[PDB]
Amino acid sequence: DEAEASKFVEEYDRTSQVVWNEYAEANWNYNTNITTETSKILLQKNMQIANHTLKYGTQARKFDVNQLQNTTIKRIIKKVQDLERAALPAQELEEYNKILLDMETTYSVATVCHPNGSCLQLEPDLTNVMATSRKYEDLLWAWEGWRDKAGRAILQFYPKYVELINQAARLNGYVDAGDSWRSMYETPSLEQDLERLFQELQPLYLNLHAYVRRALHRHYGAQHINLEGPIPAHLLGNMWAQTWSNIYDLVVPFPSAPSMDTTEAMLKQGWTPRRMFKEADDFFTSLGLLPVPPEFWNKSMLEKPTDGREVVCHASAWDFYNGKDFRIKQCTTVNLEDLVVAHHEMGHIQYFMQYKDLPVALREGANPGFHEAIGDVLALSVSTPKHLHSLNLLSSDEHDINFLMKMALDKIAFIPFSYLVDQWRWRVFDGSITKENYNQEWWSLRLKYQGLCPPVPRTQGDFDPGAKFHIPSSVPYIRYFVSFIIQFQFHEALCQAAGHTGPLHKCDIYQSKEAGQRLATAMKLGFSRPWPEAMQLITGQPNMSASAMLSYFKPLLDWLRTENELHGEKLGWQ
Ligand SMILES: *[C@@H]1O[C@H](CO)[C@@H](O[C@@H]2O[C@H](CO)[C@@H](O[C@@H]3O[C@H](CO)[C@@H](O)[C@H](O)[C@@H]3O)[C@H](O)[C@H]2NC(C)=O)[C@H](O)[C@H]1NC(C)=O
Ligand SMILES: *[C@@H]1O[C@H](CO)[C@@H](O)[C@H](O)[C@H]1NC(C)=O
Ligand SMILES: C=C(C[SeH])C(=O)N1CCC[C@H]1C(=O)O
Ligand SMILES: [Cl-]
Ligand SMILES: [Cl-]
Ligand SMILES: [Zn+2]
Repeated sequence: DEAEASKFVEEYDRTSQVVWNEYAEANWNYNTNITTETSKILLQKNMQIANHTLKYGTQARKFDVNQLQNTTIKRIIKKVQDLERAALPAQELEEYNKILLDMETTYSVATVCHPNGSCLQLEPDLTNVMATSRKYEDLLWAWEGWRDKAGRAILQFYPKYVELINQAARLNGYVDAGDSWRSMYETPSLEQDLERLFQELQPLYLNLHAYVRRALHRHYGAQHINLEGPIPAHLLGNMWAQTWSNIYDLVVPFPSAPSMDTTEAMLKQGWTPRRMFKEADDFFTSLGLLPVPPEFWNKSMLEKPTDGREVVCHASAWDFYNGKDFRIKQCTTVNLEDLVVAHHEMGHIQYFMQYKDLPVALREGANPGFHEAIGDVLALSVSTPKHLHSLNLLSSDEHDINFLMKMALDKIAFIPFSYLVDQWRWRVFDGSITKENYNQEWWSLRLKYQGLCPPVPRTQGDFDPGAKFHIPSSVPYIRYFVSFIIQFQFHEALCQAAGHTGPLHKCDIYQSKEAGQRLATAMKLGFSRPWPEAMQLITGQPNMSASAMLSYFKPLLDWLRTENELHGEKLGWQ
């Protein structure tokens, strides 16, 4: 009966703690030291963790969730009925694990070598190149090189990963893996919800896109930039053209109101990775949110190790399910871009900390977008000129439009990219897209949503999606599209809670205890209630809505329209 359901839930949570704890360490030992031994150990703890998942998932399914009074118990047991990969037969489960690990190693150890010299790693050698070069051919070298090395080598692994994860999903009662992922939002209208949100941010993006294309035309020359066509994917200052802030100089609305070189200022002033995470820590405490435990500074990996040992460089935050041990792993570089990433990751840690008293089953984000948005909200305030000037990294209507542009190159530009990744991935999981149409359909979406074309035509053998961490790493990506919309909603709520008046882009919530209180009450819920309840606690209303973001950039939209009009731009790509 009911009494048996809660004994079960209590038994699940305590054994899950221990086992999830042993898994995370082994996972961490591999991530921060990629070698054969750590892999072998990670592969072994995988069987263990699966042995545990099966035992408890099998039991959970013997419960009729319908007969259960307590909703909290209802929801845990229902979640425990999802075995994930552990639904797989033992041989396929061991193959599946091997595939993932092989895909992750492949991605993380890949290099792009000059004919007779330097071999370059994605972080930060290729990343730096993408950000800083303005020579069409060097950009192309790195763009194509990364795709030829990480992309192509992921291709051999992907169709079978796809086969196995779909089988896992069908074995857990889903139609395919994407359906399973989407299910994490508990929102049957998810797809239409996101599509409507995407349509709302269009005038803003089409206008950004056209303005940026006009500037690229001006720097790279008419022969390379068609003013009525897609932008070559390699000129946006970022390996994936996902954020465009690194070409700010080429696009600056008013060079007449020049801005400081932040990276100069950071390096010159003895900024360090440690100091960047310490300032993020300080920002969270200014709000009366939790500080990171001493142990965090002992255990984290906040910069690229010097050992000559391979690591997964891509930033991640780690909950050890201890209530005590929390870590970040980042190959942090000293620039403004990674300052923002350090806040993003610190929002993860803060979320682990707020909900650490919940049962581990419910130790997760209200939805995955919420988990991604926390740190970004604070970073919206960090990124203000008034906050940046106080960090000694910066020094007036002109400056205001420059700021919004800077922010727009980061935030608006990512909207179609974050929409596209899982539009392609869902259509792969459900069979619309086969290993023969992988790359072509990836670029039909790059064109449709982002207005990009590949600068080099793609050939059979290319698997460009394999060149983005999340594909080989099998981490869903819609979470980030949801993150970008909602964080603006959170920022607007927190700003009004903090008493601030007038144009929303001028808000800085540093030290606002009222804002900290809203986020905290929301984060403590973990995954115990459906997300609209947290949405409500923060914003006073239950929906996702693009309105705050439209409102944040409204002055920029006006300026972009005027400006694209007078140059006679033709928005979009025919
Ligand atoms: C269904 O079962 C759950 C889980 O056993 C019940 O939720 C739990 O309810 C207790 C008592 O309301 C909560 O404790 C409270 O929270 C804090 C910290 O523990 C404390 O300071 C308060 O004074 C109070 O004791 C507990 O947090 C809560 N647990 C969870 C995971 O939500 C729930 O009440 C049951 N529902 C019904 C309708 O009986
Ligand atoms: C890398 O792995 C080896 C052997 O598996 C281990 O002894 C060593 O501690 C690891 N290196 C670092 C820096 O942790
Ligand atoms: C910060 C992370 C690691 Se959780 C990340 O991967 N981000 C942050 C936003 C989307 C994105 C990306 O790399 O593309
Ligand atoms: Cl690409
Ligand atoms: Cl997600
Ligand atoms: Zn994140």
